[PDB]
Amino acid sequence: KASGTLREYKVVGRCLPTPKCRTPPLYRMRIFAPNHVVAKSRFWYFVSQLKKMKKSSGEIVYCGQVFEKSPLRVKNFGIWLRYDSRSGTHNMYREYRDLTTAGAVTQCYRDMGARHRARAHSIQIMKVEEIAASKCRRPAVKQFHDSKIKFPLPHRVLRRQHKPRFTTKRPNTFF
Amino acid sequence: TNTKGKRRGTRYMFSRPFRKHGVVPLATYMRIYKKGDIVDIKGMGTVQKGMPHKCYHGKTGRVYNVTQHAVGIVVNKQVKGKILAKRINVRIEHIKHSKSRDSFLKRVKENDQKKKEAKEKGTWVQLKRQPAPPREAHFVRTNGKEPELLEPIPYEFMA
Amino acid sequence: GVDIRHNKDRKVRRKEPKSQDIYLRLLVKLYRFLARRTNSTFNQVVLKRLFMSRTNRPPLSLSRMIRKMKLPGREGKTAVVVGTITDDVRVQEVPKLKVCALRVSSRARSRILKAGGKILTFDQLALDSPKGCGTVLLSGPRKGREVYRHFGKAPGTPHSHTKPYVRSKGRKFERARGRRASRGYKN
Amino acid sequence: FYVPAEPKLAFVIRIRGINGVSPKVRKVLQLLRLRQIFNGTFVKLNKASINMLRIVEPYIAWGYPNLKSVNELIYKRGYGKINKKRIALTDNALIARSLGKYGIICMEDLIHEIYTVGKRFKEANNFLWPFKLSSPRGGMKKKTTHFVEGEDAGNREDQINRLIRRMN
Amino acid sequence: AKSKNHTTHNQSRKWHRNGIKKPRSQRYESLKGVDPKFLRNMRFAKKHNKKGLKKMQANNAKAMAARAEAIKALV
RNA sequence: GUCUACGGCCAUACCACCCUGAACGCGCCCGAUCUCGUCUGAUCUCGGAAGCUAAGCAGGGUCGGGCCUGGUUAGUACUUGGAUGGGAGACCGCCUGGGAAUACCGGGUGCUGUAGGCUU
RNA sequence: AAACCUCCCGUGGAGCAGAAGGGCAAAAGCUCGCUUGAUCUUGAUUUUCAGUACGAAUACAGACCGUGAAAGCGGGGCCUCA
RNA sequence: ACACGCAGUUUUAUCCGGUAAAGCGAAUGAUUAGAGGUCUUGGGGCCGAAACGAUCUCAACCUAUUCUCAAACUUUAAAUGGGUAAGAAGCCCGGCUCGCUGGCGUGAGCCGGGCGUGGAAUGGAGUGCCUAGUGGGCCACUUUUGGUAAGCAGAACUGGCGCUGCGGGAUGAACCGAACGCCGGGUUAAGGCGCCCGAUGCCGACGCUCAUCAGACCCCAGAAAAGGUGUUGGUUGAUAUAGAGCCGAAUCAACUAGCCCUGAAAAUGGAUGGCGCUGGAGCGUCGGGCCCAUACCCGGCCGUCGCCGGCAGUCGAGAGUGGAC
Ligand SMILES: [Mg+2]
Ligand SMILES: [Mg+2]
Ligand SMILES: [Mg+2]
Ligand SMILES: [Mg+2]
Repeated sequence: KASGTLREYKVVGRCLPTPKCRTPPLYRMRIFAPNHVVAKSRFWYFVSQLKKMKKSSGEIVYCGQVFEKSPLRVKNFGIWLRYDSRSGTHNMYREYRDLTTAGAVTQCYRDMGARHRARAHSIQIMKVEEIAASKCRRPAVKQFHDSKIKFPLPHRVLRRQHKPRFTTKRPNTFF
Repeated sequence: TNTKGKRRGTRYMFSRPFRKHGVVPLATYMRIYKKGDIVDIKGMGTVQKGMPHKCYHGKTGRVYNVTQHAVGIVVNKQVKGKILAKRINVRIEHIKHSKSRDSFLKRVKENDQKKKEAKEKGTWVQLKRQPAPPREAHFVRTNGKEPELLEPIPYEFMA
Repeated sequence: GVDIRHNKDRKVRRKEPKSQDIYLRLLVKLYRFLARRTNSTFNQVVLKRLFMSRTNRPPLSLSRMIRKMKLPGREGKTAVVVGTITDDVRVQEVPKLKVCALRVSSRARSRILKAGGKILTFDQLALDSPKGCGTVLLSGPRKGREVYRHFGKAPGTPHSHTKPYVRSKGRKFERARGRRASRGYKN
Repeated sequence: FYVPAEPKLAFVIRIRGINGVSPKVRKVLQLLRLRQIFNGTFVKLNKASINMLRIVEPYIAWGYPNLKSVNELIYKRGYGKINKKRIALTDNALIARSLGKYGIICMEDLIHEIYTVGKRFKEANNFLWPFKLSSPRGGMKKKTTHFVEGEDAGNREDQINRLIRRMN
Repeated sequence: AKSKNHTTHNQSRKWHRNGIKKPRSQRYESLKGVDPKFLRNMRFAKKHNKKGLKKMQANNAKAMAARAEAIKALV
């Protein structure tokens, strides 16, 4: 599985009806996937991992993207992880600060890949929950919980190094 | 290299199944096999006479000759370049009727019935078989109860 | 890159006769025009048989032609042969027939004309019946040559009746070990 | 919930070459009239066809075409098989001469039979020569792996339209 | 100077090159390999088929007349 | 409802113990001149109907064993096809499809053909 | 502890000449009674196979038989080599 | 304007197996340890002249358990795979023949009559003669035998090199892509975009890493066990205003996973391809844009193959008439 700018999809599915069980129950899951085609595959993978259901023996009842309810508010997201290392698997809890839940999940994937060299296929997303300012364990998120937060830009290394390449003036880093 | 023994490698092929040894049931002895009957061969270790070769075990052929207690079956056999239609003599105990042709015969009779019938009606009926079509879009009614969430289970070492 | 086998792309069938004689070429040109223009398939068959080699058009005996014309229904029809009509000496009564052939033996020609029949060439057939209407197309026995007695399942094989290539038949040239049950085995 | 119908029409594109192909895979490919790379065809979806497409998943990229996709494929790159010869569909006379006995007399009838698969889908589809599509403009993602894991092979149910636009 | 003993590596391609053929089934297969008594009885039955042919001819004529009468009655 | 004679599928039919058998029937049982065979009429064979369900036999019961059939085990083990996936390797994960078997926990404990009886 | 006799349990855990595998319980094992189908003769088929031989084997058929009340079985060894 | 037959395919039915797995509380064999057994008998022993009288012990066994196994074990038992059937050579009637078999009957063979798209998708098929060269092979994914291992020896399936050029892997048998007539334009695959060298000369995104042996892409050209408060995340567990004499706010311990470091020594001077690179030109996850192979698309030309191809000179485009009288 690859990763891009992930979107949250709600997928509802059930096993195909049979004369023994006329009305099978409906199951839903939260799947973060680049598109719906891979969202269905991830839903089937997780359902087969949990229930005795396969794609051939079941069907997808509803698949739809879940829009962010408050895209304009900054929120703290807690994500519970289940990934595989070179050694055995481990359980993790990570906190991220983003405007959207899908953005938080993308940040979680990027951070896991950067810090533990874990690919997307090895990572299972268990639960993503928005959290208030309190109940945050990671000081990195907590240090931004300040109404009177101040910080300058000390070392602004200039870009456009190849905009006109030869100049008589050396650049400036203090602004 | 391996030996050229006739019964080499037949330790389990020519062996009675579990708790099914002893006297051969007499139903197999009193079944008739007309000419042109499709028959699949399965060897039986209880009877040593009329024993088919190991290469014909599980093969299906057609009966062309009949004797007092054996029949002649033409069975296709592939030998490294081609399929040879060769005839062998097999005793009755290693012979049973094949049920592959009876479904076709039943469908033929049903098609003949559907041809004689609905002919004076004027409406042509679908006689040819078709593969599984699309699943005939329908409605799913979740009366009251919402779909149940299925979160992944956190890992724990059990061993 | 397309995966197509080219081993069976060129068809081997003849397009023109291999003979260089000019009368056969003239007949070939006439029947090429007739076959490519007229919808009749008789002209197509005649063209294909004109393209054939000597062994592919074996001679037709007089007795066989008479017997074929003896069948009911095909009365008063013109015999069409792309081979050679050969006289048959072990038959006495020859009826009157209309025959078309590339070659007719002198004995056969004399016997046919004596009985009151007619002998025509293919250029005369085109004038008389351009579409080949009311004609019976016949050919000689293709397997009549002695080569086919040596063809098929090899000799010295069980259930085989193929004549072997022997310098001379005799008592002590063959029929020994390999053919005698007393000498080793037989097939 | 309203469950939409399983699509009855699919468009299959061969997305890899002819080197080192398994005998079963190549047999399925040549039964699908897909011998050259980047060739497209319409496949009627049923159990047998679904299994056949499953056999050759790494070698093909298929999906569910739209009305515009079949329109452009039949119009721009539509060639009919007449006398075992690839003849461009520049006139309705060829389509009539071929499929008049089935009620197909114009390109609209061909589009209707392909997009809405009917009784005469087999003859109409076999009449169409397999499409000679160009290389995908803008590049591919990964030829050697499945579409689910970021590649191009496999089923791309709705995304096949983008591939058709970039290849037709 | 030891050499390779046995293999079946390239054989499948050679087998499938010239279109491996199912044996050509032909109508009216031969009667070789059948018990002599049954063959003798069949030969005797076919030997005397010509006997009593007029009975078959009369029965066929009667059946044809009945079929023609039934066709006329239907029409 | 059930039995006898000949069977079909060959434990849902077997094994251990206990209880019940009205009628016909099946047997126990009474003897060895004739038929027959033994060291012994013990077995077999023959000749019978004084007693009996004691036994066989039939039905039922065992929180019975076994057997047959399900759930769990488990979408686990395993496995077709794929990757310029991870790992030094040993091996492992993922994509596309198929999919087990113990322990453990439930249900059941012969149907049936032909011919002839009894309950009339 | 092993001599012979009696009763019970006993799915074969013994035996079937041999090496091993398969198979076999009123047998294919043990004991008896009779016999020499371990006889004469055409073909067809199976194993290795090139689908050629040899050996081995499989269904038949035509005569002489053996055995049993009979149904049947037997033209060598229960089968896989000798 | 008009299709029989065949397939390294699938589907629907119907048969075959004993490998993976699993089991040995089920058979055979191996095998660990506790409870109840003078079941059985026997050795050392202790309380006893002795005593199956008390106490254990070691022997092979049993009664219910328990730990671990089997290429030459197995109750079960796959995935993959191997045969058949999916109709005209098929069905439904009527009648004859039989030195076969039979109570009547069978069974087979002969004649007459009536009923046609038999699952999906793709192919034009069938058949007969001559016939050269070959009969040293090798490599790779997967399964697998011997061997410590081998660029070792030997098997199964498939694909390649051999016999084959082209783009990429600096270099090159077998790797990745893709297979070849001579060209123009466009677009791609696998790979790349600091310079060599075509293209990121993006105002690329998020993190990690300092090496006085840094690192830099399948085959592949190199490293292990064990350690580090170097640094970055996670898991678990306690105590801290009832204060971990004074200061004062968060603190500690055990595991675990990334980068880096120690472990880490060979001989001509030396190789991520080199230069070089540390707000990377390194590592992990990722966006567009761009670079071009003999591959793909369009067009020109050459040749081969097929057209039941056309022209001995005529009406003519779903042809489904024309012309006397
Ligand atoms: Mg390749
Ligand atoms: Mg005899
Ligand atoms: Mg195993
Ligand atoms: Mg060479």
